Amino acid sequence: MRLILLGAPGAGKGTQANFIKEKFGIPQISTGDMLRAAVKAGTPLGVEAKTYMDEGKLVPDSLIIGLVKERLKEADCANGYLFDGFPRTIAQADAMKEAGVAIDYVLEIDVPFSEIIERMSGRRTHPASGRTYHVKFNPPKVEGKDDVTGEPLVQRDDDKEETVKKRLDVYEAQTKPLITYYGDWARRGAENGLKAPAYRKISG
Repeated sequence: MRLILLGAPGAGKGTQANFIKEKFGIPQISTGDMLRAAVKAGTPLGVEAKTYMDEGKLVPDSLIIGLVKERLKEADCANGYLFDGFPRTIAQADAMKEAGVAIDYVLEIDVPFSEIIERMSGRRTHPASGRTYHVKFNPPKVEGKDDVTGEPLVQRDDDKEETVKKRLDVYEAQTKPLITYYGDWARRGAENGLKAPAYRKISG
């Protein structure tokens, strides 16, 4: 199993990642973890990456991909691997191809945006007790009040409908080019000696 896993924020990718990695005994690979491990281990690419990070600068694609190639050489990738939230751009996708990183499937977690927005933004809590409510699925008996105490209910700023929608929009514009990139390649055939990954919407 050699996988890219794509999922919108709030779509529950983290737990699905965990399910998939457990089932095939393949490691979850993300750029954050790769950078930190490489930096901590004083690897040559890690020291180089740190020169950018110390300065609040973008670590360049050339370097991330270099960390990827070393990462995939490790023992734990012998049965395969799961990219979580990488690639993010078509140039990264294309760098991975040109670097010879094999990918069998692009799996896109399938959970409609309206369900995500609905799920998160209707949430309310009573902070003193931790009691939760949902404006739709578990409404308080009196709007904006805790059933037990009568005290005010709150909504997290991160959960506000338009904050959530803005996160999905960004994800969407990041992800669509990646799906197109891989779909077009799969219709063209093998490149750099690699087959395009097969696209699956998994719901799943």
